[PDB]
Amino acid sequence: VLLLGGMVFLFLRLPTSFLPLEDRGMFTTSVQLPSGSTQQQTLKVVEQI
Amino acid sequence: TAKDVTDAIESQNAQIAVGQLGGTPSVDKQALNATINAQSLLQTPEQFR
Amino acid sequence: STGAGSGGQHAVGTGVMGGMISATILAIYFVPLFFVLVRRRFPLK
Repeated sequence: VLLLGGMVFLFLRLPTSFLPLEDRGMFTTSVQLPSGSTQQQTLKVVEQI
Repeated sequence: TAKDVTDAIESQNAQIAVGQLGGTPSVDKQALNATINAQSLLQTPEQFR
Repeated sequence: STGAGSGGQHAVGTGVMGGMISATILAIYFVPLFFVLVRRRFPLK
């Protein structure tokens, strides 16, 4: 009975997820300047990054 | 004639998309890029009169 | 496993191995007790 209670306890403390993330060798960054900005300013920011 | 009324209603009641301020390509130091709109559809019967 | 896609391998393997470890050091003891208890409660024939 104690083992059953502990199993119940552990099931309610274990965090939940869907699928683990794995190193695919790629990742993506997104740049968003304040609204009304121009292409040249975005290009400058992209050059900095 | 009826054609005159129809043509006037067509011309004076429409949505016009002008374009963009600072659209691409733009000058070296363009400040902003904003969408430009023009006259919109009439709403009230008084506007049509 | 220490290669590409090892995260899924760990996820499917750690829990399974831990479950099998407990279900072979506790089953060999508790299962006879469960069987004798159930059989004594409901005798055969």
